Amino acid sequence: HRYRPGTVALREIRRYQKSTELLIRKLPFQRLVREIAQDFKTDLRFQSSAVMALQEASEAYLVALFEDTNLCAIHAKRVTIMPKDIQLARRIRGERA
Amino acid sequence: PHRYRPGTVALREIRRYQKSTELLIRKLPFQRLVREIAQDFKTDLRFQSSAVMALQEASEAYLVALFEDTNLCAIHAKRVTIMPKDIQLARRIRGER
Amino acid sequence: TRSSRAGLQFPVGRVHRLLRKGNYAERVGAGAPVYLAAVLEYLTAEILELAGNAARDNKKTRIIPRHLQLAVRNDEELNKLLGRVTIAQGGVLPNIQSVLLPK
Amino acid sequence: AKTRSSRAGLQFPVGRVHRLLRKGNYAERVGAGAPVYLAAVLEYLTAEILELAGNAARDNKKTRIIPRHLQLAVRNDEELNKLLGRVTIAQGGVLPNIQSVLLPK
Amino acid sequence: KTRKESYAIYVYKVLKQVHPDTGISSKAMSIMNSFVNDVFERIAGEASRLAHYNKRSTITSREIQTAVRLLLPGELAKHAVSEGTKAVTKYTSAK
Amino acid sequence: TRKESYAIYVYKVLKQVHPDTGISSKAMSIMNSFVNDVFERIAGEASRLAHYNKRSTITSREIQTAVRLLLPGELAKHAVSEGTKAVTKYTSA
Amino acid sequence: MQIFVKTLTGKTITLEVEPSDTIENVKAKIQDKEGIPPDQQRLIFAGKQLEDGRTLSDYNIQKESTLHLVLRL
Amino acid sequence: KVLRDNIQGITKPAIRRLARRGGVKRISGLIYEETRGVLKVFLENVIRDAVTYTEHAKRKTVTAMDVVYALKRQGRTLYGFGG
Amino acid sequence: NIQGITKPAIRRLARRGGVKRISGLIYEETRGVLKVFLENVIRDAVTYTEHAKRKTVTAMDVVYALKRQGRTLYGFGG
DNA sequence: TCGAGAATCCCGGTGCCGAGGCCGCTCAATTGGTCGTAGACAGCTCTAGCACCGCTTAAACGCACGTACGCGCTGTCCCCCGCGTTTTAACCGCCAAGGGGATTACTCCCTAGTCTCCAGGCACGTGTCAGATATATACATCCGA
DNA sequence: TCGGATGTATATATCTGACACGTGCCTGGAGACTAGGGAGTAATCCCCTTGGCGGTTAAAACGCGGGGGACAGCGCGTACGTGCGTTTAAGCGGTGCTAGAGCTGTCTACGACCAATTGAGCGGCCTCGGCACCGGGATTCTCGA
Repeated sequence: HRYRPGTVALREIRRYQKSTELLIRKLPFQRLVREIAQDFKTDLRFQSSAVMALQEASEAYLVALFEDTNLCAIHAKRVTIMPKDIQLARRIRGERA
Repeated sequence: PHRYRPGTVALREIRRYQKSTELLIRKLPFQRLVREIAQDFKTDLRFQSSAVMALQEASEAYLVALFEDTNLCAIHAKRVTIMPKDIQLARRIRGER
Repeated sequence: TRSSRAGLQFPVGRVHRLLRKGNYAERVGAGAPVYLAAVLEYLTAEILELAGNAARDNKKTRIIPRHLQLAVRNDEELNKLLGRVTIAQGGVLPNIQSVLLPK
Repeated sequence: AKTRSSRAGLQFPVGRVHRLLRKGNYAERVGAGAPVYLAAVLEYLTAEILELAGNAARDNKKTRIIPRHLQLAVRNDEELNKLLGRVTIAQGGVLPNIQSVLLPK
Repeated sequence: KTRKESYAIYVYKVLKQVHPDTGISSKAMSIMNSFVNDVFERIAGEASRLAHYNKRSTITSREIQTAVRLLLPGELAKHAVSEGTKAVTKYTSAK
Repeated sequence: TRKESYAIYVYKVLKQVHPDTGISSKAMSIMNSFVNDVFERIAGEASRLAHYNKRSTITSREIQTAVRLLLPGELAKHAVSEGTKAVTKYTSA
Repeated sequence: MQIFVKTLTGKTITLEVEPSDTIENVKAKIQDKEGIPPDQQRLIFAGKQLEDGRTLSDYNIQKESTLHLVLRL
Repeated sequence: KVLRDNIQGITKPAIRRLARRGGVKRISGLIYEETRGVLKVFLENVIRDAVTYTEHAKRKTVTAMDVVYALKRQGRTLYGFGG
Repeated sequence: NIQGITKPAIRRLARRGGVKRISGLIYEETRGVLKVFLENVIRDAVTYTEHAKRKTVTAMDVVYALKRQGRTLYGFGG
């Protein structure tokens, strides 16, 4: 059969709110971190635990930002998030100039 | 009998009040409010004038910043007049309780 | 010793040494470490009691960081205290906005 | 000469900074080149702020600097706004801005 | 073979005193270590700042009490103050 | 009794930069507070880093890194250039 | 004999009918008093669907019954 | 001596002026009361700190410099009164 | 390289927050935001290890850089 | 509402590694004692915070009137969402090599500490001119035609 | 689309009180010397990071049908902006007074330093049962009727 749009989303929401594991694959994140840090100094070595800590911090920050974006989106009588909501949330937070 | 259209005098006052620099709230009501508030914590307190002046300056700055953020939220919500829900949304996004 | 004289669990000599070597003041009193140790023990006892209760609810005998996260976030004073700190492998409180729910 | 400030060709006092650093309980032993560096940094920052404030006062044809000029100089420079994003100054005022769609058609 | 000291044993003692039959994982122990260190550093820094602000060179129990009253919210502040004064009185009673 | 301030030095810097301008007392207090705050921030961060690296003394390198951490890029490099120039001028004679 | 009918908007409709009232008849009644074209209505009584050629009593429909309708589009 | 009904001292036109400083054009009817609450909470924090400082100094007069300390604690440093 | 942050990973991250109907270029926006955040924290950590006179970035540097920005992290000995 | 199809939670068995405990050891906490000074206490003086009253007028309050904006209804068009098929690279397991993080021993020179001398900066005092106040005029702008 | 009316930017005198500057004197900063401990430097170990190969399988990527959501046009009635007369309390200005902040002397109990000592806390080892994984059935929603 077929499910109506909006049910699998709720099931995924429950499943991911219940669990506690990371969602971004380790290898691409490590490659991105090394590439970003390449500019500031050449031939740098990274311990695994530092990459793990950076991963956790990024996950937490992104989750909080998406929370605020969802709040703004439901505020303007909508259900879908669009970039202007991210811009508004970041501006009010005091991060962006 | 000339009658200015709504919003013109408001804009003129907007420019006038952003031009100047002096404080807005009067003195004696603020002093009485401060004394009444401080009465609860400990009885028979005496205040220096500069302390009340600094409290007034800080309060005015905080209130102006909050009103600016409220206006930003309201203009985002496709309206022109601000409403209390905008105030509480700004307070929630700022991280206050 | 000195912990026994006060009926404390946290060390007193360690706190005294850390205060002296922590370049906080030229001289330190003889009562401050006892007070600080008592405060620390009270706070950790509260946190542990809450975490243990949360783990008891889930029918497990060992505490994992998610139990600490739940215990911290459920209480409101403790949440106010730890307002700007993230816990590794913690999770998120399970809430859903009212509008999103189907009719 | 005699004073240490003239040795480095600076205006801010070196001995005063050294004494404050020693008595401020920051470290058991303080070096000998730190006060010069700190005084130079402070002098540079003060010179930048004063130059911007003087230019702002010049634009308003007044020969004396009031706190409004300092507020305008700080808030009109992006980096200087960044450094003091959590600081308010008395009598400063606000920048004269208005939203776009708020203006009359 | 560096002698890295920690707070594991005392936290375990407190846990056993409060809950008899309960175990704890290593990650939770590290979490508690970090939390205790952070709270200690906050309280000590605030007390030292206040003592230097009052132009006195000795830090005593009153400074600690005031710092505790400042940092923690109402209920926890009052409970911690009561526990601290009780412990100080018990310690000074004996010798 | 005596009340230390930063009057003569700020006035001298103002005279050096703009020869024919004057300032009022409130601006003086504002500048004094700003200088004190910057001093406190830099000194505290440098001491914290020095004890962080288990070192028992504070030297010019610690302040250089503190300035690099605090001030954003362009004026940070300007300030470190000024500091190095001052240090070499002082140690030369 | 009278029956109540439940819609999706929470409004109950009271209609007088008889056991001989075929599904054609009752559907015509709903169309007349409510303006709903007949092709948009599905009826469920006692959890069962119905064929238009039958009559009311064929599903053992008694008086005071509660019959649910579903709008199909 | 007891004091009461001082919150109403913040008049409506003063609040309108404060809003006009920030860049607002139109004002709803029900906002004013709401604002009169928020400001209160603000004060109820900072004074609570300042008095405590006066408790430690063993004094009876609240000094502006203590208010500067209390404002500094909340991360809203203010310039113009020393320290 | 920055493309390596896959779109379904972003969808899962947003689903943890509790969004229902994702649409648009929020993927690109999120990639930019993440790049900026990583740039800042990596710069701070690199400065710390540069002063430390070492060639391997350790966990303490990252923990301390996060501490500076008022984003304290628990669970790595810091 | 309602009935069938999946999706999910509860139940029972099996295996394995991280936690709880035990043992042996080393350096930091305890004990006893001396010596110096930070601060509590008592006192004295002088300022500014409180309370007071009168007069003025600019500011706040209440009321009419009008019109522009928040809100609900409706219609259209299209952009994600659920699902099935093909493609790919993450991860686990394993093995080799080696750079540099961490210790240990040795040597030197940089800063705290001491005293003596004297000049830079502080409070005090005074003169004067830049800006606020008050007045008068030409230019820009706004709402009815 | 103009034209009368209104608010505003500018030109001008003027008087005052706040700002720039001269003076005397007091205390913190500069000069010469000591000594000892912390930091730079050299050598060595071995541990953790980098690098690569094979495979498998789960997740990623791609394409399609459709329905529910976002957005624009339109009507309405109600709440807020503007103007005016009346009422009211803020603000300026002299006077009294004392409670309380700030500085000075004293002496005293409390904390830093130090020699001897011993046991509390940390590194290393081993052992098992609570938790991870897998197979199975009852339960509960969810879409087409």
